[PDB]
Amino acid sequence: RDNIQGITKPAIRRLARRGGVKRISGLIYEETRGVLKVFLENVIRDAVTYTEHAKRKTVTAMDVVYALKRQ
Amino acid sequence: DNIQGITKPAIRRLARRGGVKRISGLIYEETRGVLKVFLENVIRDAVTYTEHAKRKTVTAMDVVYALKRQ
Amino acid sequence: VKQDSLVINLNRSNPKLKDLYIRPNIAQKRMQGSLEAHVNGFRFTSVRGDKVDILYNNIKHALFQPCDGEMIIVLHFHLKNAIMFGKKRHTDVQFYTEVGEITTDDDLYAEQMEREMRHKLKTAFKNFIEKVEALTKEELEFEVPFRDLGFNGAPYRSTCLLQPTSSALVNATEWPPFVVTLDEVELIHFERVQFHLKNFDMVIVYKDYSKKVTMINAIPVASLDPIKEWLNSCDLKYTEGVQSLNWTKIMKTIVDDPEGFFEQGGWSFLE
Amino acid sequence: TELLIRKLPFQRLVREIAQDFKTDLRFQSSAVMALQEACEAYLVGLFEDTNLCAIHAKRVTIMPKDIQLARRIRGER
Amino acid sequence: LLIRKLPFQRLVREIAQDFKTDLRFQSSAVMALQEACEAYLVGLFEDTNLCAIHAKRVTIMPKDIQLARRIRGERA
Repeated sequence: RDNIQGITKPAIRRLARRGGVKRISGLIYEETRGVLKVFLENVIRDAVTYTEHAKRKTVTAMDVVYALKRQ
Repeated sequence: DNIQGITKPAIRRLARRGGVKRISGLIYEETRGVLKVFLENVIRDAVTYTEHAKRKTVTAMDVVYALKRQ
Repeated sequence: VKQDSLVINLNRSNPKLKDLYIRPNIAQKRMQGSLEAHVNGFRFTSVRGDKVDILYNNIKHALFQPCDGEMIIVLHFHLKNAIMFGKKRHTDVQFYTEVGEITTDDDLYAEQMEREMRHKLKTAFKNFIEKVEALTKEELEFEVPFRDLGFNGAPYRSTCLLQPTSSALVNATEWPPFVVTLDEVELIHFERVQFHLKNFDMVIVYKDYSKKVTMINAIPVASLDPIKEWLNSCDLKYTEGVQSLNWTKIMKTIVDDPEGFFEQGGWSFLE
Repeated sequence: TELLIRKLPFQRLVREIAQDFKTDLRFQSSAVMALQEACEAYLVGLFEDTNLCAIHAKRVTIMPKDIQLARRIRGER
Repeated sequence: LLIRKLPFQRLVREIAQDFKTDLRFQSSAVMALQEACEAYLVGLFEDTNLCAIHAKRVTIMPKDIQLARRIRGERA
C-alpha cells in the first residue's frame, strides 16, 4: 500500500498557502508526503500504546490527544 | 556588570562547542540578552515550585522541575 | 601540465548527448551545449562555438548523478590535472540537465510528461554511458553514488548531501562540487562528539601531510554510526573527540618534523 | 476546524499505518479526525518555519533544504 | 565547566531581586542553573550555526539566533 500518494498535491498547496508560502519548488510534495508519514506514524504509535495500556482494541480520541502531548 | 553573567571568551567557547566557526561582533550582546530571558523563565518557574511547597530557599531540585516544563 | 590533443574521428560511432549545461561557465551566462565522445577524449560542443575537450586519460573519477530525488542529472569529471578554460584552472568539469519546475500560489496529464522526461533523460544518460564504457573497453567507468550510504554535511558553507562511491566521497549537484578520493585519506577524526550535541564535525586528514585537512561540518549524530560503519568497509581508520583541534598547527608540526611525530606514538594523541 | 485535506484519502493513510501494529485495530471517527486535525496543524506550522528559512536564504520559493533545516532545529527525525 | 561561576551568579542574584522579593539560593542550585544555561546556549548555537550555513555564511549574526529561536518557539 502507498496511501501517502493519496494525500494530494492540491491539498499540499492548500496547506502551504495557509502557512504563507508564496511559491513552491517541485520536490516539496515528496518531502511533505514523507514528513507527514513520519509524524503520523509517531502519533499513531504513541496512541495505540495508551490503547493497550487500558486493554482495548479500539482507539479513542482520548488516546490520540494524550499521545500529542508527548509530541 | 556590563557583562550579564557571560564573558566574551565564554561566549566564544560556547559557540565553538556549537559548531560556530566565526562570530559577528554583535553576537555578545545578542547572546547576553537571550541568556537573561532563558535564565529568568527558568528561575521564575523554579521559585514557584519553591513556594508551592513552603520554602524561602531555592534548591537544586526546584531547578530540575522548572526545566521539565520546557 | 599540458594535455594531449583530442583525437576526433569522422564515422558512424559518435556517442553524443544534447541539452547540457557546463559547470563552471565560460562567461557569466550559462553556455548550453552538446557532449561528444571521441577516440581518446570528450568533445563539448557549445551553441556559441566555445569548445572544451576532456581526455579519458585525464579523468580521475567519472561520476554519474541520476535525477532520483534531485532537480538535475549529472555527468561529473574529477580531473587528474587541472585544465584551463575561462580565466581559472579547473580540476572539476561537469555536465547537467534540469528536470524540474517551480509553482506559484490537479494537473494529471502533465504528470505523465514529468516522469517521461525524467525517464528519457536518465535513459539518454545510461545509453550514452554504456557506449563510452564500451569504447574504452570498460577501462573508464562511471561511478554511481550509493544513496543509502549518504549523509548531510557542510563542507562548503551550504548543507549538501554527501554520498560515497566506490572510490570517493562525493557531491556533484552543488557548485563548487566536493570530491574526495578515498585512497588518498590517511584517517578520519570526528570532532564535537559528545552527549547533548546534535551535530559533529568530521575531519578528513590526507596521506599527503602538506594538504590541508578537509572539513565536513555540522553532521547530525544519528549519522555518526552509519558513517563509521562505511569508514570500516573502506579500511579508513577513525577517532573521536569532544574538542575542536587546530589542524593547520598540527599539520605544520608534523610536516616540519615527520620523524619525531612518530616517536610519540604518532596519531595515538587522538586516542 | 477547516480541514484542507480530503477525509477519505487521509483515512486510508491512517488504516495503512494501522497494519504493522496490532493487526486487529479499529479507529473511532473522532480519533481519525483528531489525527487529521493534528497533522494539518503540524504541516501548516512547519510550512511557516520553512518559509522563514527560505526568506533567510533570500528566496521566495521553499525547497526541501528549507524543510530539512526547519525540522532539524525543531528536533524532528 | 564552560563558564566562569562568579559573574554568572551576579546575574542570578540580580534576577532574584525581582521575585519574592527576599530570596537566597542554595549553592547546589546556582550550580544547576549554570549547567542548564551552558547546555541551552550550546544547543542554541548549534541551531544558529545551521542558519548561518543556510545563508552561505561562515559567521553567525543576530539574524541567525533570531531565526533559530523563532523556530524553537522562544520569542515569536
